Amino acid sequence: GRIGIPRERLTNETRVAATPKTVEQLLKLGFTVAVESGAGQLASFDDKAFVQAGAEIVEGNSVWQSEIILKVNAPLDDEIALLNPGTTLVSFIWPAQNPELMQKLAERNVTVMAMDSVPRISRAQSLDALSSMANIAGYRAIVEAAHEFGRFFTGQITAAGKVPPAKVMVIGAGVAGLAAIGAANSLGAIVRAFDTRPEVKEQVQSMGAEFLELDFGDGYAKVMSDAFIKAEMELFAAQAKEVDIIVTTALIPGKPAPKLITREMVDSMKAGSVIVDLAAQNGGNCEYTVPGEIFTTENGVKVIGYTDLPGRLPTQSSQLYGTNLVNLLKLLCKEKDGNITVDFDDVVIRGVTVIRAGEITWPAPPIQVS
Amino acid sequence: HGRIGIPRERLTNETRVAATPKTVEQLLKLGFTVAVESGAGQLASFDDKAFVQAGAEIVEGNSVWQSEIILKVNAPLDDEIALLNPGTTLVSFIWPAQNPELMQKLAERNVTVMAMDSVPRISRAQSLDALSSMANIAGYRAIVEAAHEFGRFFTGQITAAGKVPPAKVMVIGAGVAGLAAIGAANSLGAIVRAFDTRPEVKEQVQSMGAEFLELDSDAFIKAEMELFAAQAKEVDIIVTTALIPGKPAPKLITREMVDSMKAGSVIVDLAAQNGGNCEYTVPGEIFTTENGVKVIGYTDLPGRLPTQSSQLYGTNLVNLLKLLCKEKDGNITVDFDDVVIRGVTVIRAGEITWPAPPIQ
Ligand SMILES: NC(=O)c1ccc[n+]([C@@H]2O[C@H](COP(=O)([O-])OP(=O)(O)OC[C@H]3O[C@@H](n4cnc5c(N)ncnc54)[C@H](O)[C@@H]3O)[C@@H](O)[C@H]2O)c1
Repeated sequence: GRIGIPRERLTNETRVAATPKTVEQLLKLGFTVAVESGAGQLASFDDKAFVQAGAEIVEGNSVWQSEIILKVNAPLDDEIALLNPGTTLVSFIWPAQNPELMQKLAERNVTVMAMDSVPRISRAQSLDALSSMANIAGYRAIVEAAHEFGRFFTGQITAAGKVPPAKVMVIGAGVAGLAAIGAANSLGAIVRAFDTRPEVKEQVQSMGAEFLELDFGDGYAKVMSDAFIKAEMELFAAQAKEVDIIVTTALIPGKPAPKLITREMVDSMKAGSVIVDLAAQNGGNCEYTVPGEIFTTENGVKVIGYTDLPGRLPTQSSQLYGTNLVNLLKLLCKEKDGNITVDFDDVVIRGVTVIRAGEITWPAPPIQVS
Repeated sequence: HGRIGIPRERLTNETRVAATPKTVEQLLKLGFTVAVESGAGQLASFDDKAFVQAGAEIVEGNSVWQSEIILKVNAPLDDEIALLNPGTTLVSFIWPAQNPELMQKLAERNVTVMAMDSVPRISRAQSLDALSSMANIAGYRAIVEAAHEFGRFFTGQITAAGKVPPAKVMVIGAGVAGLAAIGAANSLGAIVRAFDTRPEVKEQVQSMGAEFLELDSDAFIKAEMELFAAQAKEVDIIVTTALIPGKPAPKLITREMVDSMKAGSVIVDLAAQNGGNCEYTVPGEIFTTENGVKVIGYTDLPGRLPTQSSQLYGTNLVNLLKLLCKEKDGNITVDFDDVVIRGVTVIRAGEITWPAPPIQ
């Protein structure tokens, strides 16, 4: 039962699928581990920290000669040839958005587990890589906003005068948004949050933020109605005028991101304001967003549209993601003997297994339990 | 007469301005008018528009120099000194001890110069003390830079994928900048430790929830180095601020201490402009050690928080002018019986009045 951890080859990727701490965990599961030399370097894990944990260091493509491969990103074209039949690959895959990739992997006679396809159910939280990464992205967004902001986040009284706190608006109070709210509140900002779902109001309020209400037959139809989208954009246009920081997190995989902050709203903001657009990978929630870059408007607003926020917390992201993969493996390897049993009676194994022994098993059916 | 000019700064990479729209409002309340050179506030995020809304006039050329008072951040350059008209009062950083030539050229202009670096450090002068204002910004920004460069959470957190511990931060020197760094680090949720040679700061440090570290001349030096060497193995972030007793910065953190730290640690060295407290520091840069520690040696931390630095510095200048202008009629009066004014006045109508007589 050999687990191989390759170096991530997607350009600019700093994360690794295992850390020294998760390797000790994979050994308790009955596996051995080979890590490719240099794989943890950008996440601050050198070869000898892996050796200290109990892994073997290997060079070249020797790492691909293992029963299981743990990666962050999907194998590139030139890495797919290196998968041997009967190998089990665990990575992000995003099957719905990549039929070309799913074809290439199936002709390799491998089993594939997509970390993006973990069922969003309670018992799967400890394996939920999308949530791990979003929590990191939301914290990091505020670090990125503080770095570009030219004023204090924190209110204080100095001998040279009383400094007000920064005002922060967070749009979307899913996982990334809540993490941004938490970080901004920790820095002493006045934080406001909008989310279309009213159920999240007590979460937001407990983390110290104001839940923004709109002016203004089922819920779905209301949030899609012209009236709601008008009230929502007016809310944002008005907040834009008085806040210093906006974090946007409205992202659904595979769909272009809704433009909730227009050129005109950003144009009305105080100079030196910052917008961190966490939907930049799908085009961004802000019309000024240039994915991969910081764009500064003519009125002096910095629109941050980096799409690799977890990769800018690479040590943390590798540790949490790696822990997600460990927790998946605990499920796969119940008796702790280095043997993967891919059991489709377990709903989470079923949800994540998108290829099995050459046969595409994605998509999983709706979960329905007796 | 009663006109204050706010020039655009000329020093390479200077992002600050000596007034904001807010301080402009206050300067008009003291009976002055205000001319701001176009673009002066741009890098600090103060548009010409905001100055005009505050009641300033925007001027183009050396027009700004045709004012009775000039407020700047940095000392005037040669080609600037020649535009100063006799009887003008210049207020800026000057650093007379390091710049005897500049002092002479300003004197020949028959001007009055108040050096914001020469504010006496007595309590009633704190509202004018530009050095504290900037040290406070630098301590905050140091932590902002550390969090930006650091690859782990500062903030302790319980997640579904594990309980993450908080970063451990050691601050060396708990003066104005170290205290600001302590505060910023606390705000981010870190475990903070601090050392100062002055035991009187102990109670301030402890009241911020930080650990004041204790020891175990030259016996003092080595026990201090020994504490730092032990802490360097346990902590993730070091912010180091020990600077200007009247001297190059003491090397408190050696190459061997940095080589000992966990990979991905950050050192922010705020004493970099005097050669730094850290042996790996490269002034004006980040240097990454072979073992993965980022040693931040920026010497312009205040310029990296330009809006805040301009606002506090500019308020410092308003507070100096409230001293010099008690009647609020746009009129400077220099009173040498007031030791704060005696200290800050380095030239008075063409005569060099620095150094001021000794004080306590
Ligand atoms: N009157 C007031 O209320 C007031 C307020 C602020 C500052 N000040 C004055 O201005 C002066 C300088 O300001 P500052 O307090 O920021 O100090 P500073 O910038 O000159 O130095 C930073 C701190 O590091 C310390 N230090 C020196 N060598 C050290 C070593 N080897 N290890 C650890 N720490 C070391 C100092 O004790 C100092 O506290 C002080 O002397 C103070 O009296 C006065």
